Amino acid sequence: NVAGVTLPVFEHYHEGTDSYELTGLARGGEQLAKLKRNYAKAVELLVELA
Amino acid sequence: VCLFLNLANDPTIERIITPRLALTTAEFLAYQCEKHVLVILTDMSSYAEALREVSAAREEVPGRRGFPGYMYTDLATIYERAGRVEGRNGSITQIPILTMPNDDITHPIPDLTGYITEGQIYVDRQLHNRQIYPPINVLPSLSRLMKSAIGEGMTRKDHADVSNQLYACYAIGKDVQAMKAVVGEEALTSDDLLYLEFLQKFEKNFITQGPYENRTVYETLDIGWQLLRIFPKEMLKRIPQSTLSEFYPR
Repeated sequence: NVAGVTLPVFEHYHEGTDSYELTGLARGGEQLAKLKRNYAKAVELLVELA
Repeated sequence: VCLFLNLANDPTIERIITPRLALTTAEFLAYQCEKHVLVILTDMSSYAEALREVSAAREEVPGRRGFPGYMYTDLATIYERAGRVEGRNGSITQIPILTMPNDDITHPIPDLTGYITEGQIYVDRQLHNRQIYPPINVLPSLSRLMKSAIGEGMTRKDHADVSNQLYACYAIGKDVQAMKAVVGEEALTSDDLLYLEFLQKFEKNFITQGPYENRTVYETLDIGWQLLRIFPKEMLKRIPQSTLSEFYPR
């Protein structure tokens, strides 16, 4: 309710599902975790823009 | 206090004689004993009715709205007996009061009174409905002599500017109240909150005087300062800095 009229908005919600573990392919956990964090930020920022 | 009573049930012909008697006695007491006199006439619409009836009995051609054609001349020779004269220490001041049929501002009586007298005072029906006594509406009020009636030496230097500033503050306060009603409280700035608080405090303190509170001019300016204390000095742009450096810090 920005004004007398109402305008849809949305909220990011961390459902909390476990991330797939990457330990078999050269034990790539650290780098994949970094990419996961980067896109975790991107998701929230694009929800705000949305 | 010299009082002239003419009740409703009295004969109608006497209703046109009393103003002349009152004005003659006032002229006597003013220009013969060197007194200052304030004369008041009330319900001049009844005088207009009496003049209409005596004209109708005279069997003369009616005028606009049946009033006599010479009504303007008669009301002129009534009102004007007032003012000051050189060579005398005395004055007179006429405060007519009249009713407006159906709140019709374009009615002949107030119109022809406009072309003689000076300024206009109003009373707002809504403010009466809000239980605020005495409800004098400041917004439409006017005065042509206010430019020179007040000034330096005769009073303090802070009368006209204070009035202009308070007028501006009340106007913007009513406007901000309207805008709050339109949009909502969430959209107000800090200055808008100050404007609303000033409007409420003004309508609670200044206009509301009660029947017996005898505020002098000095106390009135002081209470105006008390209301203006709500705002920061910066928003008070209608008061020159020359007096803000003297009056705001008190």
